[PDB]
Amino acid sequence: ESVKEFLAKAKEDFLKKWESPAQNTAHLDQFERIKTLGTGSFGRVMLVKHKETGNHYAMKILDKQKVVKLKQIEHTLNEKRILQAVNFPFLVKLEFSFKDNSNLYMVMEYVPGGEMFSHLRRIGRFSEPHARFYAAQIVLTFEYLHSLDLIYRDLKPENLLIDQQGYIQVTDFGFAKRVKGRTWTLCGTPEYLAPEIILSKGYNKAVDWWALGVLIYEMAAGYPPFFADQPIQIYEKIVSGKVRFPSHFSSDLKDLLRNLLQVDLTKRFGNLKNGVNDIKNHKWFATTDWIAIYQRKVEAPFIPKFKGPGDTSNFDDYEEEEIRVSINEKCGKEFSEF
Amino acid sequence: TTYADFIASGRTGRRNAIHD
Ligand SMILES: CCc1c(C(=O)NNC(=O)[C@@H](O)c2cc(F)cc(F)c2)ccc(O)c1C
Repeated sequence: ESVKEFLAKAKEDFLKKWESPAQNTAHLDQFERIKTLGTGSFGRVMLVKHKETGNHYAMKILDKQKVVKLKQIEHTLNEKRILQAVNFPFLVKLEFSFKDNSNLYMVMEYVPGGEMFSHLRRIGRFSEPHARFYAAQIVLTFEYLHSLDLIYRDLKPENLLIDQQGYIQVTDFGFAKRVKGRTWTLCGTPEYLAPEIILSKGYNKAVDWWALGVLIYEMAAGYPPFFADQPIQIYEKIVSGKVRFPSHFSSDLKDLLRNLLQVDLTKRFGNLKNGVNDIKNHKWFATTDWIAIYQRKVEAPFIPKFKGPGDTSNFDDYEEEEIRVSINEKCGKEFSEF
Repeated sequence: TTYADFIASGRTGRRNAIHD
């Protein structure tokens, strides 16, 4: 198989970078601040313009002290170490990274089309062919990531950006981890957690395949398979072993989803002897040309409205706050390898 | 309808991750 060999060469390049990560590849003054694109508890994402090239980028700025307070040191180090080492068509690229007295900076490619989340909510739901086009890209991305011993752990429409060709660009490697055995961290988004995560069990890459079932259901239905007003209520629905499907779902889609949203780990698609091939060879994907999807040769169902290289209409507005850089170095030892 | 019940819920906006 040429997929097996593509993956062999992809692991060769990844391991060299994983072992000798790039550090300090730019500095703040090389960038001009334009607008806040997003905010989080320990950081924010800014639209910025690179002075030397005129290129626009999405600069993620993390407050080191807030990362330390939230016990996300190791997760942040994983995120940067992984991002600088990976290379795949459906992943947002890390262009530069650096740190100063106060913050960590990850300069990513800017995807002006916004999150799938906004388009999905506005439209209501995607047709089966539209959902299939997006899902196929996640299938190939997880096959790529998992082959590098990486678990992604944060699949959701909020983390899937739509590029100018209408293809997905996966963002947020905050929970990504290189692990060969099982792992135990309680992390992810309530609607998307596999039962083994909720039940505090050791888990592996099968949680990403469960999250794919949640994503495909949400794209095709317009709502998640398990939802409620509070997370505990969502968890009780996830572990119950029951899923209801809208009447408009095709028999092939329901069959695929029963195999992905499988509470039993020995029966979950992507986790069996055939691995990812049980998904790729499923009836719902019969129409999918996996190589054409990878090559970006398939016509996209939706092309976002292009109104300039640095336009921001596909993103909400946020209060424009100061980027403070202290005169004293904060948390130096904790982020030494960043 | 299930759609109506979702739209009237408090979880139709961008969903935050759990850390703990
Ligand atoms: C604005 C969306 C976006 C992201 C993005 O925001 N990716 N998401 C993340 O990193 C989240 O982990 C995150 C968000 C945050 F606002 C603070 C945090 F600290 C973390 C990345 C690259 C992009 O071209 C675009 C258009």
